[PDB]
Amino acid sequence: RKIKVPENIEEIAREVGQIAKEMGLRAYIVGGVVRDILLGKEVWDVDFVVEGNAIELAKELARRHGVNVHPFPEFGTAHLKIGKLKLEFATARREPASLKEDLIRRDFTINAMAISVNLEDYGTLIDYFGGLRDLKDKVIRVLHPVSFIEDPVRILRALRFAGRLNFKLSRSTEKLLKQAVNLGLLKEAPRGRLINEIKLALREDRFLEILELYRKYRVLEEIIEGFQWNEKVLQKLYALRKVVDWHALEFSEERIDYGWLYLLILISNLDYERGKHFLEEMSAPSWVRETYKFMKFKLGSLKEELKKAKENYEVYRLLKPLHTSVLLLLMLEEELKEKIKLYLEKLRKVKGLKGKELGERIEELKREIMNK
Repeated sequence: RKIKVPENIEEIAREVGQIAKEMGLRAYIVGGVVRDILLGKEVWDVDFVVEGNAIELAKELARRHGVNVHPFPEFGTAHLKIGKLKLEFATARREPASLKEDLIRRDFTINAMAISVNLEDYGTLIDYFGGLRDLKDKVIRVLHPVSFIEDPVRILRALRFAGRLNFKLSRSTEKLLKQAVNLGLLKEAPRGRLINEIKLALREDRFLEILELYRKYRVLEEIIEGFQWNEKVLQKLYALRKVVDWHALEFSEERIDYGWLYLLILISNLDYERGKHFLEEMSAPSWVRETYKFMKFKLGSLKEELKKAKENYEVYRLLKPLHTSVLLLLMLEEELKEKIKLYLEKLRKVKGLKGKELGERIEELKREIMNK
């Protein structure tokens, strides 16, 4: 089968094939980028695999376009940018290696396809492992049965792609995933790589769906010491999605990385020290780490103070110093939700004295307006 290369990639794809021929090599667009092209997505980050010296191919392309190139000899890879296109060139490897050997070592069939950019078969979809069929059938399938033993981080990755795409695990892939979890393989996997994969998941639009898969396959219990699911936490996550969707819609210029809020709710029953340590392990942003500390130490008192607040100005005074994240967390409390909405939609928009005495009188005049 053949596809047309997307118009924004076509000129470079053609040129890469031409240069490859000049060098006696072959080149291919590979992997997640091919998946995303098949899913009809606009792609600006293009990954190539070269059967041969990828760095020398990249350096020649870069020379012709007058751009900087970043070589990595120990990995046989190079990176460069041409206009809006970010390009990676990698030498085929079996970890000389064939394209097929380079593809069969990847995680799932839908991520293991290639597009030839070579002169004689330009645009050919190279699909050795049933990737197009698994797209059709909406299936996440490993390339070989020992895949999760070989790299248990793929357990988490499988669930990220399943949740992102609303795909199911293949029947055997599901058995393999459950068996790897049960055997303890996830618990023993390289910590840093597991953490990196959770960081990727929390960026996903469908993070909540991914978390439901995490729950189904009992993965977080293997990773976060002392973590347990319960119905309260689960229901809070669904309540949070409604709040986040509302905030993103109504205040588009004030969006934050909402995925971290789900994480904060997830770990909200951990002891503070372990939660703090986990967020540091995750390299969480300052606002996330501060919101977590606030959640544990101060939010209880604040919820009560906000409840007791009778006039709008008091609500305003209590909410004014808070990061957006704490406001959205407060909206999970049904009795507080409308006070937060009022602050966000109305109260915060209210607009020879010197120094603070000037500020005091301004705050007095504000108080009169807000309470009306």
